[PDB]
Amino acid sequence: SGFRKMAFPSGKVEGCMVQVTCGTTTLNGLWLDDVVYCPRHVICTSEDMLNPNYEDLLIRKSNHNFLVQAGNVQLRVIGHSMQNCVLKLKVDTANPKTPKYKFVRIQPGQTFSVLACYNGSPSGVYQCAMRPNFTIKGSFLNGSCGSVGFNIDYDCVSFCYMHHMELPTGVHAGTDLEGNFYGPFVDRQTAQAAGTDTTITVNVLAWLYAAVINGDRWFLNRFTTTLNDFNLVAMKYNYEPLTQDHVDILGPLSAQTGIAVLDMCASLKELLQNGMNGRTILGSALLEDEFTPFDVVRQCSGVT
Amino acid sequence: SGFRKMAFPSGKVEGCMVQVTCGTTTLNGLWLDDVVYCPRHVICTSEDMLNPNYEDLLIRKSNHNFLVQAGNVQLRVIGHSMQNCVLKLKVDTANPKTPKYKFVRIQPGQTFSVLACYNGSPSGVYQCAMRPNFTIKGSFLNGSCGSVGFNIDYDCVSFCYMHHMELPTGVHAGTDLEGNFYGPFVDRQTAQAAGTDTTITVNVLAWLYAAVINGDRWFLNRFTTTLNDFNLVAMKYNYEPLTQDHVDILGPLSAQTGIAVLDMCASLKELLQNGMNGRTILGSALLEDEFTPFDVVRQCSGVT
Ligand SMILES: NS(=O)(=O)c1ccc(Br)cc1
Ligand SMILES: NS(=O)(=O)c1ccc(Br)cc1
Repeated sequence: SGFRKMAFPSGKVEGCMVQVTCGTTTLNGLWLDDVVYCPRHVICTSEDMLNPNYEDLLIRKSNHNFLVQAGNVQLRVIGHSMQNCVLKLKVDTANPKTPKYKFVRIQPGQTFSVLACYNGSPSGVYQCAMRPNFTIKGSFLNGSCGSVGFNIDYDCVSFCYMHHMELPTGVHAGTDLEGNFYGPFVDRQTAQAAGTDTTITVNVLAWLYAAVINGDRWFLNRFTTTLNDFNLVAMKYNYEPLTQDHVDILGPLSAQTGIAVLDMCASLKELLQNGMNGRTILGSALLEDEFTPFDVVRQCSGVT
Repeated sequence: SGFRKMAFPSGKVEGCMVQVTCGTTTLNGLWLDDVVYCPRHVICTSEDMLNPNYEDLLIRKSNHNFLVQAGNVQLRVIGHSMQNCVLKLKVDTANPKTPKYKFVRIQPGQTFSVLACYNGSPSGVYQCAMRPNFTIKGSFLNGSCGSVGFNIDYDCVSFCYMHHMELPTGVHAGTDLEGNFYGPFVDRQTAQAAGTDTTITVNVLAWLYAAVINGDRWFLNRFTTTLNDFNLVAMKYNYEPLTQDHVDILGPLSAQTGIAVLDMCASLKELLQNGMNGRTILGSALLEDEFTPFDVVRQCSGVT
């Protein structure tokens, strides 16, 4: 029993973190096989950051301009290319600790673990979601760029995020491991505003199920609703629309608890309209939206 | 910027987790040098759990009755002893991945990372505090016993907790790595009630400082207070008393923010009396008490 915001064990990813230096800039790289992945803005002077032309800045860089350090040993760079907003540095040595891995582009609402690193050294691990506005709310200081987000399926690390930048509002933006930004963000020191940070409805419902499973039942009401009726209230409260695909994903939690998805929707509806009234659910005074249905099943069943 | 509930990277501890089996019971063990540490209740039939005499149950066990598996290789048990509520199994092989480590008994309010494991396999990592009633609010299913709590000081893992049991209220109790329970709990399937789960005042203040540092300033008020005046309000709200030792520990956050500790106390005083009024601090609708002053400094400076 009990329900915690829980990150994947970080060991497999710790074994992949290196320090990348280009001139005076140091950030983090991901070493998989004989490639080190890092944000391309490693090549920028903070002067360059204001309006960088990366192709032109890259002409001025050779393999030997990229200093890659793994623990306290230097890796030989024998090649470099730009793929979208990431640099791929070919090194002469395959990472001996390379796990089984995939690169995956996640959807908004998908959760992942971040191993926050500085100088290629892991400092902490926390759980995030891709926000509906394709930002994440991370914890990232200067030097943290190249820190990665991931999921683990048993022994396969799916890398879904690389940290690139902080918006002036102090929310975070980054790429998949093919270097494509989540959302409309660019690696340029220019004012970029995030859209509406809506609540991930399917994630709230999953967490309401997690609450019932852990004995927090006070919010269970005597009502049901429909997707359309629920969605009208959702829209008004800046909740994401719930689709039948969401209802299907919630099926196993529905089955385990004997609470129909639309009944739990009607409970959430009343929580939005009535508020918490100073009560808590799983030790929270607001509705948590950074657990997926899969996260709740995983934690409430004990997958390793 | 941003502020997250952040666990230590778990890699160093992942390399220490083994499966321990005694008869039909499987739980987790910690393998450091040539010793495997596990909860002594590994020797109990759930029948035994109701009123176990561990010395008497242990007479019936030999070295060969303890099955220790690390990955999918069996370790040879060449010795076993009971120290308080843990078994120490001497094995013929020093753990090659043994990190630098200490065993430490933490104080209430101290935070730590838990690597939740099942069958010696890590499933997740989360951040906990030792509650003032010497319980923790964890996430632990059957098979999770022997899961450990830890802090990392650079390359030295301080092990502070081993998971033993769930109280009927679904909060958690365990030992240090010398097998001494935190609080008055015993490894017996008998009704045990926790005392008052008070709020860790010094931890709330640290997190209020973390909030100011990250631009959440709305709760900063025009008042100050004294330790005695603050403590009267604290007592009424089931907050732990604040001592000068707490004020001293908050000094560096005081210095960084230019907010005197007693001023921040007066802000917290108003938050207790006035409540949040539907506002959030660092994305929370209640006052967070599972960050220590040291945690806030570490995250707000970027220690690795
Ligand atoms: N925090 S900011 O000045 O908006 C900024 C945006 C993008 C980059 Br890449 C670097 C800095
Ligand atoms: N959950 S309980 O029945 O109170 C319990 C207490 C202690 C042990 Br050790 C096992 C079970």
